[PDB]
This record gives sequence, C-alpha cells and structure tokens, in this order.
Amino acid sequence: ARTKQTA
Amino acid sequence: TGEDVYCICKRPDYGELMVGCDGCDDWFHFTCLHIPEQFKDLVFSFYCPYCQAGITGKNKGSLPKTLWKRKCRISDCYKPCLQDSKYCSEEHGREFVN
Ligand SMILES: [Zn+2]
Ligand SMILES: [Zn+2]
Ligand SMILES: [Zn+2]
Repeated sequence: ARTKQTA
Repeated sequence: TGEDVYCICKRPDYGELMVGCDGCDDWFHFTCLHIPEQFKDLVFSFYCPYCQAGITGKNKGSLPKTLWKRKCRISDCYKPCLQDSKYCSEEHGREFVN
C-alpha cells in the first residue's frame, strides 16, 4: 500500500 | 504555532515509517499500530482502526478491512509474492534442495 519513510 | 500532526498519537511526521489510510487521507505510524516494521511491503491496502469502525471512512453497506499481501515463502524474505508465483522474484524461486 501507500507507505512513507523520510529517513 | 503547531506543526501538522498525524496518526492516533496526533504527533508530527518526524521521519519514521508510516502508512496512509485509504478511508480517510491520514497517516499512521507503524509503532502506534503495533505492526512490525519488517512487514513494510506486505500491506495491499490499509484501513485505520477508526475507518474500520465506520467513524471516519467514506461508507454511508460494509466496513473496510486491512488487506495483507502474500509473503514470499522463503522464511528469510519479507517481500510480497508475484502473481501466481509463491516467490518475490526469480532469484528466490527454489522450492527443494535438489
Ligand atoms: Zn482512516
Ligand atoms: Zn503515531
Ligand atoms: Zn523472496
């Protein structure tokens, strides 16, 4: 699905 | 006077791993949902607890539920399977030792 990790 | 917040914790996006809900357009931390981080790519569609309860989704009739992908049958891998194939790629397509 839609995932998000700004690292 | 207050940065934008997300998730059930209502804390900002400080760089940790998150999912976006499909009912509402919010984002939720893995740690807040007690979902292990290694299951990062095993989610097909996520629905937050408040959308599965019909509190903030978009239905009205049934309630949306989080769907999980099928993990590659290699015990080491945590990547989703391909179509039909029980493996994430050809590089892992070996079922037996011989
Ligand atoms: Zn939601
Ligand atoms: Zn959170
Ligand atoms: Zn694999």
